[PDB]
Amino acid sequence: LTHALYHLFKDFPGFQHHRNIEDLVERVIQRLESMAIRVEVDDPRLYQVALTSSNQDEKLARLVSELYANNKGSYPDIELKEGVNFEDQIEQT
Amino acid sequence: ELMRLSTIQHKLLFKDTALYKENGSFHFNDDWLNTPTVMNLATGEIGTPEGLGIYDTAYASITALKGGLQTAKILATTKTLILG
Amino acid sequence: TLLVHGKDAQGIIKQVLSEVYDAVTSTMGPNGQLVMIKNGVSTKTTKDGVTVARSIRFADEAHELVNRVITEPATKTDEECGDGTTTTIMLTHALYHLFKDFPGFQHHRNIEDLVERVIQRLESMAIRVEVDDPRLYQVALTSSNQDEKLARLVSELYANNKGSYPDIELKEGVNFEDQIEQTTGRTIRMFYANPWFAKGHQGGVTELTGFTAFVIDRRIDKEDTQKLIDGVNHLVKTHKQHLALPILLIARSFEEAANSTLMQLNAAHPTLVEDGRPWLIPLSTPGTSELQDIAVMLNAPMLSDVADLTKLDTHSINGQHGQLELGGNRSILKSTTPKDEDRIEQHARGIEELLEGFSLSDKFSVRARYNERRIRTLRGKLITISVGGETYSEVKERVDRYEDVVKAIRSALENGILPGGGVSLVKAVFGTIKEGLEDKDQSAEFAKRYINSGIANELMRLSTIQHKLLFKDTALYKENGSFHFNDDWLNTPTVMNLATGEIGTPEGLGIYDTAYASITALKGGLQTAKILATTKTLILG
Amino acid sequence: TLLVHGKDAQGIIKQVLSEVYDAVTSTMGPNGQLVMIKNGVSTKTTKDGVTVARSIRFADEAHELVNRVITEPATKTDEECGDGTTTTIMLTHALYHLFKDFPGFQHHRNIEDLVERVIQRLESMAIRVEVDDPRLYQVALTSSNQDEKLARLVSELYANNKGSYPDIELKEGVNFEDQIEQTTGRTIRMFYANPWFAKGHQGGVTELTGFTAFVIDRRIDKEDTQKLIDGVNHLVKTHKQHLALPILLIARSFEEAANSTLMQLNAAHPTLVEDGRPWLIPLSTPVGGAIGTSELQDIAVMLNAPMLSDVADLTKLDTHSINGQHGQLELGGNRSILKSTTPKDEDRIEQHARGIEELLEGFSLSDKFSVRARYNERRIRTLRGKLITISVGGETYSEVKERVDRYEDVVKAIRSALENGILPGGGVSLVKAVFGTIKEGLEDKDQSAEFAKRYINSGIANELMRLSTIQHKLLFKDTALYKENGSFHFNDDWLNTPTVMNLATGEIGTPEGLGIYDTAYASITALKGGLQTAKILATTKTLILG
Amino acid sequence: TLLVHGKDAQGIIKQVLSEVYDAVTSTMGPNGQLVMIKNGVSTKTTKDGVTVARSIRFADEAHELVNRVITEPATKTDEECGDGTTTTIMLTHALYHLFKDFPGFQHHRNIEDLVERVIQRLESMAIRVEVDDPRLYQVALTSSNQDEKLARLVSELYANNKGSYPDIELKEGVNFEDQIEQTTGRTIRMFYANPWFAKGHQGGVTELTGFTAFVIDRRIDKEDTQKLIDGVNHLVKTHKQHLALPILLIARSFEEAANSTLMQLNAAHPTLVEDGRPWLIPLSTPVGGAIGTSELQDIAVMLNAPMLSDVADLTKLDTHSINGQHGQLELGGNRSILKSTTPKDEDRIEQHARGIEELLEGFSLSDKFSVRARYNERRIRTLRGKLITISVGGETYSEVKERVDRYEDVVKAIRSALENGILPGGGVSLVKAVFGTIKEGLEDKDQSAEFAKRYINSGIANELMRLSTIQHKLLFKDTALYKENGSFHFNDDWLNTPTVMNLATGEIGTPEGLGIYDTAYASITALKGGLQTAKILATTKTLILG
Repeated sequence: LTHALYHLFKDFPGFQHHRNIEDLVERVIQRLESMAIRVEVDDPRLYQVALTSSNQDEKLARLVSELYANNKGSYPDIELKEGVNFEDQIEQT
Repeated sequence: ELMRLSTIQHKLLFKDTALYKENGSFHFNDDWLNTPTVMNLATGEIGTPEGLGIYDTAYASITALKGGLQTAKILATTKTLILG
Repeated sequence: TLLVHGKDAQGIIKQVLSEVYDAVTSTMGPNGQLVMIKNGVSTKTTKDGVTVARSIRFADEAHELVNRVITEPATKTDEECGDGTTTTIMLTHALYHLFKDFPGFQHHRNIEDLVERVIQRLESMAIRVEVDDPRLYQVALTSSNQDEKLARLVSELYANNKGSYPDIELKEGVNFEDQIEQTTGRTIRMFYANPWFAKGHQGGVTELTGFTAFVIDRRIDKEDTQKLIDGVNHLVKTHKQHLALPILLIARSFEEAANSTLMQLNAAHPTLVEDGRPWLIPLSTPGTSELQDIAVMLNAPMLSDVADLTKLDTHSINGQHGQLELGGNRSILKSTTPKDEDRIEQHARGIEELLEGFSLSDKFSVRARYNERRIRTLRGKLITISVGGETYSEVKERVDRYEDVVKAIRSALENGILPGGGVSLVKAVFGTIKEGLEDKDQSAEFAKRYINSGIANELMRLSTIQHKLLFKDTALYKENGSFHFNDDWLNTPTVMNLATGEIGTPEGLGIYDTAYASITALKGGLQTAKILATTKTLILG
Repeated sequence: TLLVHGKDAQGIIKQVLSEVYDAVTSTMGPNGQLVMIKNGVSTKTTKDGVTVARSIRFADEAHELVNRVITEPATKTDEECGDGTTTTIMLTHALYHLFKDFPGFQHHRNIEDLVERVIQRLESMAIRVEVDDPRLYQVALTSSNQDEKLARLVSELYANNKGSYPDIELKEGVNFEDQIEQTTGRTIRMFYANPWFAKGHQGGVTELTGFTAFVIDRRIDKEDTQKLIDGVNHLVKTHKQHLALPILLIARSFEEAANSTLMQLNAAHPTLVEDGRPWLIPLSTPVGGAIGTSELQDIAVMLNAPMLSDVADLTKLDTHSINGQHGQLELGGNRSILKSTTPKDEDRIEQHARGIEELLEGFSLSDKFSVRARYNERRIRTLRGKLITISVGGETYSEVKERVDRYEDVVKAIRSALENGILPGGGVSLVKAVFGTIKEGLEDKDQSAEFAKRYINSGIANELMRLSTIQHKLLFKDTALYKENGSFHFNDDWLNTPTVMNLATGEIGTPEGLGIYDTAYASITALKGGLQTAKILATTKTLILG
Repeated sequence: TLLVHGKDAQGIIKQVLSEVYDAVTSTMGPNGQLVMIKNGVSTKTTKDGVTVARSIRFADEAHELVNRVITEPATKTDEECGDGTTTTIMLTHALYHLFKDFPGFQHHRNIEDLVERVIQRLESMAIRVEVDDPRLYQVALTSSNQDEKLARLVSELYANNKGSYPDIELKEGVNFEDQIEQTTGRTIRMFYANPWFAKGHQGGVTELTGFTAFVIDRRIDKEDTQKLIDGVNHLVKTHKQHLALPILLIARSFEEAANSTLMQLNAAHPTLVEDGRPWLIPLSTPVGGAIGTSELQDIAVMLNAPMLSDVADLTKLDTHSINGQHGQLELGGNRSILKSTTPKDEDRIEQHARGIEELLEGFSLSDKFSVRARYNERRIRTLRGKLITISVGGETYSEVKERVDRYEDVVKAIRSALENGILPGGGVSLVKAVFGTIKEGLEDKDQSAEFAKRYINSGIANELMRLSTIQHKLLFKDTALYKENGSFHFNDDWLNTPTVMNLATGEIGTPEGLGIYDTAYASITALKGGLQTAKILATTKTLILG
């Protein structure tokens, strides 16, 4: 965006144009801040983000999403350790 | 000119694919704002980001525009470099 | 020799087009700079767009090869109209950047199509000015470099002669004041084949009060020498009773082999010689239908072959008793009887009826304009102005300034008038965008091709270029960084008279351009831009 | 001078071929670029493959030496057909890389034999179009650079004259509109043996209104000098009463020994000379062979001349054999032109034309596509052909002469279309030929054992399939065929129903459906000539500059 | 420093890959050239692919930057297996040219999937050789550079010990002849957690004649520090009577937080210290996963140690659970070695070994070739393996150490032959795998539609066939296979009965007939690693030197 907006300033030179650019871009920023979806803990959209980030893992995206969803009221801090078994083991405290 | 700049990211992501296939370059309209068009690179399908599942973090995209604006303005308005 | 291919050829093209642009554009406006051209051991200092363009040279063969494509089509080929050379180079540069900005064959077929629709609007927007209309003075004032005396005189010459279009010639006079010579006579394109056939046998001005003309079509050489001997002796022997001397043999071209034969044929019959005057004169013309006009004026029959002179009769042969003035440069008719003027006017109406039944696009073509040139020859008066001044150099410069005024006013009445100051192109672009977008039938297609692409918006920015160069560094571009057009400005445009120093409408102030010049600039600018954009290879061998 | 041997010669050859390839191929396609050629103190800007190829020069002698081998055979020698120069240079480049990839004399003899079988498939695949068939319009439209007016007019001229094949000449007109002049006149392949026998004694265009022709078969040299003296003086003395001057001695060839004898024979009888015109004219015809014998028989029938085997047969003649015509003939250094033909003569010509037609009616279907049938059709067309002179017009001088050239391209295209044939355009006919030849050899179980070892297992067959694609690629890259993936690939199904793109309209379909065609002779000769030049370049190891 | 972007980056990568290819490939074949390497003030002259690869250097930083990506993955990281470095560079160069020839992300995702299916065929094709099978001699003969004496001796050592897999060490001898020392002793995968716990407190080789081992499963860190203090002090106080020092705490991993605690616990009881030897030693094993759990069970059975899940289980113990051995053990930083095993202990080990064997007896034929069965076999071999020390001799000093290396190559080859597998050598197995995969996909009528579109019609399938030939070409060029024509070409029949040449003898036959074999693990890993490095090089566009 730096590269993009740098060309916009060189394309409309002079101080009078600059104050117009800066004001319009500022109003765009106020739209993105309004368009933003502040997602809640219970909301099932987290699964879609989890499914994308885990390289299409059906098992992992379900478990981590449930860990957040079940604890409705407290934001869980997660630590990871190299286990021993084939299966995973969870220790909630 | 500002409308042309917003396209830059969508261009770099989905150039050399089946969105820019019918003509020389893909162009947005009034209808595409209600139901956007992308491409899932893993699967190979065309749809809406809401449908397919492509999302970004809001704070990252917002701060990119704010920080991009300030650094752009400085570079545009600099006329002197002191190396001493 | 070397062969240039790829990014390098497109690199050369861009550089040459840039340098030509800068040199030619700086000439325009109130801060119009001056160009200093070397010729031999002298110095010519001017601000004439054409003269600058004609004289730009480059050292490199590659650079010069390109230079002959951007200047020379509007420089060497453009001999009939000098004006609109600055404008063509200007639009070429503009439209070149438009083609580079939207690459690929699919965009190009869209650009070429929209620009073609803009051309159709300008051809419609043209105001067909009348002879009596006072607007001609405003056009005369602008073209004469703000001359109050000259613009008044030339405007009056056309205004006073309401009904006939005056042909104006210029000669270098002797006095300080100007002298006008008005004559009610027609000018013909025929002239002597050889100086021997004139009065005094040395290319003089032969005046006649009777003749019998014959118009041949073919170019005459050594092959037609026998056909002339058979032809001439047939009329002199058989049809001498109904024959007024001299016999005028009008044709396309007379070669020296044929001219020498016709000299001896004059000597063959010495009885018909009156006061030195030869009774047979060959006459050449520099376009088949121009000889048809020549035939109608002098009651002459049209003949395809030279051998057709034998098979003739009293019905075909018609000897006139008017008044003609033959010349080495041109021939001049004077005395035309009411019987002859009926034949000329009827023939003129026949050409006019052909122009009435053509399309609007073909009215601005070479076909229609040549047919109008036919009419004006068939119905025109001759005026000879002898231009004067204080020195020798001041006279010949004033001669050129008169010639620019004549060329401007002729083309003003002929072709049309459009609002000057880079306004007619802005109105045409903004008009065509709005028309296509507002028309709900094709609005779906129009938006996809031009509007959503950004072609429509980029084309609006181009039309502004001329208005910018004319009125930058002035009180229009004072309020903000740059002046921007709106919806309201199309109805009532805004310019500045540089002579006075006032703001108003081109209609109010009086700034106009010739329509044919501005239209040809856009047509020729589009073609040359497209070629330059699409060239990838230069061959120097 | 210098002598280049080894890896450097092959180094230069590769570079020059590369540069010429790039310049000439960039001309092709919808994104067809433009070449800006310098000539004197002017600039010619064009996209014509032949004009680009003719004008490429190099500074180094070694580079220029090679340049005359790749361009000049399809440039300087190719005078009859202008089209198929971009095709030849393209195929040369492709096949050169095929010879380099499979080196050694054993592979080379296998490449040459497979390409030879592809050539045999193209000649089989050729569609012989008829005069009435509307496909000619599509050929006319493509060759005219998408002209709606010109393609309609020229296609009508051939279609309206159903029975006679029109010969079209072009002249620079005067008006804005075009003007057509139709004349019932024939073109003959006879021409002057020596310039002396013409009007003005310097190879001029002699016009005649009466003659007495005699057709000899033999090639005439120093051995027949005595037979001519006995022959000519027999007719001039005995049979002068029933003889219209001049006497035309039509033959195969007149050598300079015989021509000098007949010059003196004209001087022997000065009484029969009228206005400079020699009363005896020898006339040669470029034919050769016993196929070529029957063209003189056509010449004999047109002018009511007797067919004579020997020169000594001129002595034994009579009023029944000798027939002096009183029509109109125009002799020329390039060709002779007949004009005035009486109704009595046209009965003899049409009867002789029917005799050739009846021979074609009683042959097999396979032999109708042969050289024998097509030559016999060329005989008919000469015997029933009309002269048309079109005077092309326009707005300026330059627009006229450019339109003249655009007319000439359309005439050349339609002539060769009816003459030779039609193939599906868009680089499709070569793909169908290769993919056909490989499938035929592999499927044929008799020679499948040998065919697999030579072509299939080697990878020659597979590499040859990739080369046929080259033309189709250059035309339809950067368009909606190459959109779904990185590159378009042909399959088994596409051979039955091919896929192209009409660049004017913007639609996808079959060449048969849309209407894109090429002349068969151009595409066939390009493959033949491209193969030969490729072989030479690949096999050159030495350059001598002295 | 400089930044390289665009066509220059791909320009450098192409050049460095070319030079490394030329330098390493020239080593292979009967006309196998020799490389002369400078080291200090001496000269090493060799035809060893790995040693050539490790030693190639460049002057420019950009060049050396690229050079570390092509060599170093199969050079510095590959410490366990030296063989298959020439092969990996070879395939990298081949597969790089494939990725350049079919550019674009859609083609690339297809190439990667096809090569993946070739890999699956090679893993299926592998012949699992048995100990008694005479084929091992052919493998030994090829790996020893045609040594008749050595290949006989090493093959006999494995063949005579039918039941136990011998571990072989090598030492520089004194005599001209070799001397063999056979010992009934086991090698264990346990080693020191910290160097402090060894003899001399600096990671020495501690020899013992009595111990009491305890096997823990968990990975030990700062969390288990309290559990160790409670555990160790419980046994030292309560169960001291039936305890032979030292106490060995075998586990998965000991972190530095736990090691420092156990150092202080040794200092807590100074009465139990004998001649410097610490009475408590933590011992780690590199396993991981639930497959890896059962290796500690083998460790437990060998030393009569109880299996413990938690560290806190050390408290709840008794005379029935605690068992102190009085054998002989040799602890080490690399590995531990058992020696003295009483007849009572060998009964327990053999009974446990039979339990693993019985599990393998009751599985399907397909699962016998899996990772599960082969790991369970690796368990048995550790539980029943004997130590052999060969002292290699010769005429000089240099001839001995060279013969030591030649022995080590033969041992590595025979170990991996029995372990992983055997494939037909001479670049035959790759050609069989590719031609197999294409034929299987094309012949299978279900997916034939998709398979033809992606691979066959594209020309990927055919281009991949040409690559597999590369190894066979380098080996048997300039010989009587490539004699009849310019180049040898494979067919359908040659897949059933392949054709090579024995370079020692000079005869033509099948690899099965003549006796040319390769280790399966080396050939598979070369294809896997060659594909990954090839992809990276083809898709790199930028070099940062700062």
